Amino acid sequence: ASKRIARSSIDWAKMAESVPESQKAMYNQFKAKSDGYIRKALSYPEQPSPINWEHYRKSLTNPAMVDAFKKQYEALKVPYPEDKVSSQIDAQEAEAKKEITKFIQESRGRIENYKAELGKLGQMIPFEHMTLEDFFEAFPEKVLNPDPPSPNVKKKPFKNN
Amino acid sequence: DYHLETERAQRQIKQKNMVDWIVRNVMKSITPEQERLMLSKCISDLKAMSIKA
Repeated sequence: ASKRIARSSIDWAKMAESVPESQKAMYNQFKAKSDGYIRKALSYPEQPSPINWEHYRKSLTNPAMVDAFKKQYEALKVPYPEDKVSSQIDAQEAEAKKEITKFIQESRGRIENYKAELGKLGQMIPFEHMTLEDFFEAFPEKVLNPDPPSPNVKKKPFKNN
Repeated sequence: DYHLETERAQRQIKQKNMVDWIVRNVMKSITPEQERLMLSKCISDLKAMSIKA
């Protein structure tokens, strides 16, 4: 065989284009630990050495033992090992799908907010033609009667003590 | 490999004791009449070589 052990893999090229290095440094483990499961996959084929039964027939006076061992070898076939991690991986995949849907929704909301802010700043009156009240309408911090005052109403003339 | 080694060891042991028993029986196989016959045959072979000059 050697199909899904020796001559298959997953494309890591698209994997490295998203990971933010220190945020996803476990990918350095994931590309390496799975490579260990590739390194043992370099070994371990289905049939590592076919048995030359003719050689044992020639090398033994009684070839009935060779025929019996050949019949016992052909009568035994090992199947694929049992799996119990498939349901766990499917559950993790479903939880990932829910979290990705939530994160996409939050990204859509943030994109809509950023596009609204960009459009509002594009549509603002330029500062050359801006009266001091249109500036205070577009920037509603202003300076009010129930507000921390100063003769130089600045970003740090009050409190800060 | 175990079956091959076991059969080869038994064959080697069988060959060794067969050879030793053959040597012992050949040393026990000599009779004076056959000794005289072999001596006469050796003399005849020596005379035949004497003819071939």
